[PDB]
Amino acid sequence: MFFINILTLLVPILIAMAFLTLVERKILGYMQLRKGPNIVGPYGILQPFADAMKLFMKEPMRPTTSMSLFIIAPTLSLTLALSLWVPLPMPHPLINLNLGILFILATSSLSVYSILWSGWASNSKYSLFGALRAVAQTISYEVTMAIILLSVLLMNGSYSLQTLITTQEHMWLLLPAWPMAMMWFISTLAETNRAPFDLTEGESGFNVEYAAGPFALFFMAEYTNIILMNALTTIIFLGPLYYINLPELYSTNFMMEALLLSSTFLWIRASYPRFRYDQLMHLLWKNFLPLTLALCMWHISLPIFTAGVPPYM
Amino acid sequence: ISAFLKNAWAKEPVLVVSFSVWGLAIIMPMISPYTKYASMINKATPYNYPVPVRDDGNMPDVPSHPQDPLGPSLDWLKNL
Amino acid sequence: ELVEVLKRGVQQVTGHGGLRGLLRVFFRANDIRIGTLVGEDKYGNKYYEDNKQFFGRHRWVIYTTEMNGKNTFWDVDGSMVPPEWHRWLHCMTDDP
Amino acid sequence: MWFEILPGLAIMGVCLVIPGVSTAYIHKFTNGGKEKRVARVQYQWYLMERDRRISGVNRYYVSKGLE
Amino acid sequence: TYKYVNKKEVDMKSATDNAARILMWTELIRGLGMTLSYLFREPATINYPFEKGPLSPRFRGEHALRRYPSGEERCIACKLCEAICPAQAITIEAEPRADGSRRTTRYDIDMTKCIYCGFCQEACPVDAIVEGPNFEFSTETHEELLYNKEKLLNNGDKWEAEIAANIQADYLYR
Amino acid sequence: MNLYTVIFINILLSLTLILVAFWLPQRLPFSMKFFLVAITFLLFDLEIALLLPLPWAIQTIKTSTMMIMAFILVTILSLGLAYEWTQKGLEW
Amino acid sequence: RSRAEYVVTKLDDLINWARRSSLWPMTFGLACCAVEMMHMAAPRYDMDRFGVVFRASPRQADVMIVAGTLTNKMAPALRKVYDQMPEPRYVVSMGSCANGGGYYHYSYSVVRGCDRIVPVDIYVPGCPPTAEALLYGILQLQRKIKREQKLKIWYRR
Amino acid sequence: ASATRVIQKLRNWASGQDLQAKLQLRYQ
Amino acid sequence: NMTLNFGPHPAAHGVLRLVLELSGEMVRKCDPHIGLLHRGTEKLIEYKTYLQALPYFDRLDYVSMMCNEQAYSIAVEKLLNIQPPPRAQWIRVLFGEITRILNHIMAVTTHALDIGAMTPFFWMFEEREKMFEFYERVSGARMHAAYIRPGGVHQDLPLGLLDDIYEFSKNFSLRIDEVEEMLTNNRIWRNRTVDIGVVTAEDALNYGFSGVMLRGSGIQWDLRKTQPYDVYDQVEFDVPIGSRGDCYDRYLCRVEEMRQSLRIIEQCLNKMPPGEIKVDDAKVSPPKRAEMKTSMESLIHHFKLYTEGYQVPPGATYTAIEAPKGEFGVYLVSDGSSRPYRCKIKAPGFAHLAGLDKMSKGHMLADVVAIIGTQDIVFGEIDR
Ligand SMILES: CCCCCCCCCCCCCCCCCC(=O)OC[C@H](COP(=O)(O)OCCN)OC(=O)CCCCCCCCCCCCCCCCC
Ligand SMILES: COC1=C(OC)C(=O)C(CC=C(C)C)=C(C)C1=O
Ligand code: SF4
Ligand code: SF4
Repeated sequence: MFFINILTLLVPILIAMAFLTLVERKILGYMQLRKGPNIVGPYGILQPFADAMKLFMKEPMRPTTSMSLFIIAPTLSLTLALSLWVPLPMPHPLINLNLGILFILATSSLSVYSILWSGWASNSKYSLFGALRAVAQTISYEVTMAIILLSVLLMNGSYSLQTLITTQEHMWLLLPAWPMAMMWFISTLAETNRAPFDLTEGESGFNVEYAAGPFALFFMAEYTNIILMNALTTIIFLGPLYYINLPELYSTNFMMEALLLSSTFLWIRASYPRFRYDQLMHLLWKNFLPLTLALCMWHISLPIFTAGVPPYM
Repeated sequence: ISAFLKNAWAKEPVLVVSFSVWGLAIIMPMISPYTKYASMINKATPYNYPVPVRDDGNMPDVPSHPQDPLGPSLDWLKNL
Repeated sequence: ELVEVLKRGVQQVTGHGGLRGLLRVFFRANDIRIGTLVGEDKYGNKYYEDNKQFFGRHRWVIYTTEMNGKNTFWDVDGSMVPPEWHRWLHCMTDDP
Repeated sequence: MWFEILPGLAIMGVCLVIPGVSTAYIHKFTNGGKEKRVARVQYQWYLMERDRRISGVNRYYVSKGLE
Repeated sequence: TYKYVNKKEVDMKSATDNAARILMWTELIRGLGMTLSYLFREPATINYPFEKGPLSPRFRGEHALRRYPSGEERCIACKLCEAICPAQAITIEAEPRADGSRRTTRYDIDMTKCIYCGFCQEACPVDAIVEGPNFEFSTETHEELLYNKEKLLNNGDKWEAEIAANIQADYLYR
Repeated sequence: MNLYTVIFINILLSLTLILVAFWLPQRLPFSMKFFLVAITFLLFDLEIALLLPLPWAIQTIKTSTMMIMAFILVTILSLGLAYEWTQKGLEW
Repeated sequence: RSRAEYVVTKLDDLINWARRSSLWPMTFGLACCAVEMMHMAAPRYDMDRFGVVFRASPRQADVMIVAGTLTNKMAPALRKVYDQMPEPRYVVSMGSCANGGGYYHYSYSVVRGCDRIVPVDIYVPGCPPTAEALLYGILQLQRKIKREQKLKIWYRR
Repeated sequence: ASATRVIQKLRNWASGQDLQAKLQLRYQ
Repeated sequence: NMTLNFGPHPAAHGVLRLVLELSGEMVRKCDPHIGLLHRGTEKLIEYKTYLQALPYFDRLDYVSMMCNEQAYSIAVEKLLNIQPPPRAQWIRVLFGEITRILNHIMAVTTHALDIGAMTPFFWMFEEREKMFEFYERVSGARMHAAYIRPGGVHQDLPLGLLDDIYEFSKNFSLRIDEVEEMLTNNRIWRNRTVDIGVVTAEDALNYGFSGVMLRGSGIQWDLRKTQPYDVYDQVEFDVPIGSRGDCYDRYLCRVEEMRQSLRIIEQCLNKMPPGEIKVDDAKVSPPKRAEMKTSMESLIHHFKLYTEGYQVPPGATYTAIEAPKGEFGVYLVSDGSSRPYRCKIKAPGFAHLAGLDKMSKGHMLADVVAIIGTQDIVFGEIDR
């Protein structure tokens, strides 16, 4: 069985990953007074499969550049992103890990390399610099991203994502800790290099030399991430109702909240101009990190003096 | 000084909030009707087996059924 | 309100003949809408105009298979429409 | 109109519920009709394995008062 | 008359108002509302093959040479269509046809050279060369774009009915 | 193991895709700010690592010392940040 | 059927459908015919609807639309970018200024056509070739690709 | 158009002004 | 400062070999390269007659298709000492303004696309589209019309255009308003635009900026109010002057002239006179086709005008209008011949680009992208 449970949890996500690009090229469209892709297939349903086939057939130019790295970078990007769905506790997780959120934080952190490796691998004075933008911002946003989670955990009692289903049986962790949700949402927007925070590759990064199959793999990775991070928002802060008798209403609402917050970063992209490179770091180190570190202390104090220290386990 | 706080609340409206929280977390613990409970509620939680002592005699330790009225109680935890 | 919206969608689907007929319109155009048939030209072509739709889409032509024996059912071409009916389609002249 | 963005979403949603319903029924079918026990601390494993050693060769098999 | 596009107390009410604008991103939410609003508007796109963007009678489009109803081609080779073409596109050489009349042996519009100004439409005294409505004449090979008298006369015969209607609508204006 | 099974499928799926890709279609270090940022990052990372045990340490019987310690760590690092914001630091 | 002929043609078609449905263009935007393309990308005549992406870099671009005069200084670049695209690549010349020389054909700084610097597959005519006309031209590239039969020639070679 | 009187109100509320008066669909 | 040869497909109108030396992400020096679109427009005109050189002007800066044509028109009319008929003047101001909107919709929305905001472009390109249709139904071409000729307009407006240039105008405002709710106060547009490329007032006059770029710095100069051309004198509009000149302020100015042009368009529709649209001197304007087909003097005048030309009296003039980008001027030296002798086109843009160096100093790569946008550089006018 376990193998079947690996197809499910992977394919299903890959098929959904494909349908996100479509729902991105149509929701951005209607917002901009245009139908979007509807001519290939019915209502554009076959559109994601079509360019996938075009991308794989076109020559992996491999310009030329250091090869191995040019092929480790996309493989790593898809591998880490699809891997991070292994522990997500949609209802029951697949591989329940006692230190689950540390797994998600660590696996995300590793993706910054793919950007670094791809940038060095293309032999471009200019592309090399582009990777720097992403690698620097990734680790930067990672610092507030991690502290925001540590505040959460201390009110959850453990690192296991499964505990939050029992923590959020009466109220979402948005009500409490909303100030961080916003700061988790903005950080989720940075770490998926989506719009407000997509200086990288705005013009000026690590796809510059990447075409056909390599382009696709990161590509796939980004979009799967786009979902995963949104899904982590939909478990950590928006806690879907859980009934032990019927486990799927948890997944049904997880489905609904994930799609809406995934819709939100699509909506954010069309709505906002891109921030400047330093404007972006100015936000995290000046605007958010002092807010996060202080609210981090408030979340070590809220438990103690409100005699609410969370139950381990 | 009012200005030092009225423009710093209009412009720079992050560090103000930031510091404010830093402090409020540095105060509530000191002054609260529950702070004491944390060290108790966590102290009470029984994780390691409670080994019983020999009854040499003249002791207030609950003998036999732990249900004996003697000993520690967590009714404070109950109805908390 | 939306129930009338749903009835309009049902009538559009039933409008293109049978299930197979709308599937044919569905695949080649990707748009389902019902309009009065202004004319059918001698090269196989069918033209419909709806006053309610906005200026860009109120006049549309549904192209027909083999208008000069070319297997045109899938490779639809703009030039297929005849010169007489070209101006009606482009709104050069209101008269059909 | 905006009606059309729904087709695509439907195929996303349907592909995000499968996983949650799937993982949560391939557990209740590969663990004898009962949620897969979660061994987080040594004691939960012990009772889990003690139970294995208790009967048959699988934990879900649960011997009762009639044993 | 001039106007100052951007030419410009601190009260808790004011400040608290301003701080909330920075802290909870109030104006950013305003922008999201605008795009959500259009998402609900009807899209303006047209099915391109099925529905065509409207072009009125003066649209210049593709060159054609007209003929008199009787069937005699209108051009009488005065060759001022060649004289006023800005791009040097039209090349005309003529000789008296056996009838004794004056006709063009070769009339070649190089469409790649032509910039579709529509002056030739203007200049012709008999109005033999007209800007025809068709704009869809994209060709696989460069040679096809060069047009001799036979292609233009054939183009004229195919689109004569609409060309006549278009000239009918706009001649009073000219 | 259970995890090992999933992960190797994960690498296999990606290696399969890259292969298909190839087989089917048959220097200025001006920004020491860049470096600076990155120095900060680990100092903050390392700090996180010190804060990471706080979920287990919450249940510590002491409590007073826990918070007294944790508050001191967060405050001293934040001051580190503060001094990053006093000189020409963090201003790239 | 299993005759390998019917096995192949079908496969080729699939390949053609994928490339022909999703053509990602890149617009050098020389001159003005670029404005008439931005109109295509715009709402009346949505290019995306057809699968054409609004923008793409050279690495990921299937078709290059040369809009505008290809002046002698820009001529070395055009080539570079044409040479920096994938193995299945195509060029749609747009504008009389790039089909041939256009008003500026006799100038000393204008290449008389881009097909002297890059092989051109569809020539879209008109000084500002109408956006509908470009769309017609992009659609004719789609019929050109549909007819291409690469694997059947492999099989019969 | 064809707002149905509820998509129109979401449109008006989100925009903050009446698009019904100045529509994107030109009509006769 | 490693030269990055940042440029061609970049974020410019196709051609900007903007070679730049950047210490990391800071720009030390910008040396823009030009001529990637030089095509010979100035030499070609010497070999063409006045009427066959009119189509070149539409191509010089084609976002602003017509406004450019008005500058040559005016210039050729001055040399002939002929002036258009009253209706033609209003037309030119009607389509002159419509064209300004078209340019500003281009400049503001294309500015945002480079910045990263993409929805404003699609919103306003639909409005643009609708305007093009005016051009087409008046000239025949969507852009590159050739409608404004040296002696007035070519053909009267179709019977019904004015009404539609009303419906549109009646609504366009809301469309500008929307863009606003998305960018004027975006918490982020301001940052990338505010205090970027500030140009002093004295420096703007010194480098010959002459456009919004001057107006944005607070210098009050609109050639349309200072030196009225056509009937822009009979209308009433407010120049949108700016202070704290920077990318954001000038932008606000361009959104404000979009607003003021709707005020000028309204009037033109309200007060356009009955009359002829071309001078009655068959000497300068071609005879009506009914007349050339029934009157001998008209054929002779039609034949000579189309084949040979105006035969402008010998002289030279520099006439400048207020094209949407800035001062567009034609210095047209002319011998008595029917074909010009010289026609230097002053391009608002040759001066603006030059300023890129003095504007983008100590700025990041993204800043350079913002500043090229705030100059509305159309390489056709710069390269000519
Ligand atoms: C006893 C009580 C104890 C607790 C006390 C709590 C006090 C009240 C809460 C205080 C903090 C509230 C706000 C916290 C988050 C915002 C922090 C912040 O200041 O944002 C940074 C930035 C500021 O904007 P800027 O003008 O650049 O900076 C001015 C100052 N330099 O803002 C930005 O640039 C934002 C850019 C966003 C780009 C994307 C926008 C997306 C918007 C839609 C999504 C919104 C979030 C949705 C979340 C869904 C659920 C997760
Ligand atoms: C504001 O400047 C720009 C143009 O002119 C409007 C372009 O045509 C182009 C070419 C791009 C397209 C889609 C024509 C670019 C990139 C650009 O930045
Ligand atoms: S002008 Fe009209 S008639 Fe005279 S030659 Fe040119 S085309 Fe023939
Ligand atoms: S063809 Fe006409 S439009 Fe295209 S570039 Fe040359 S001139 Fe400008």
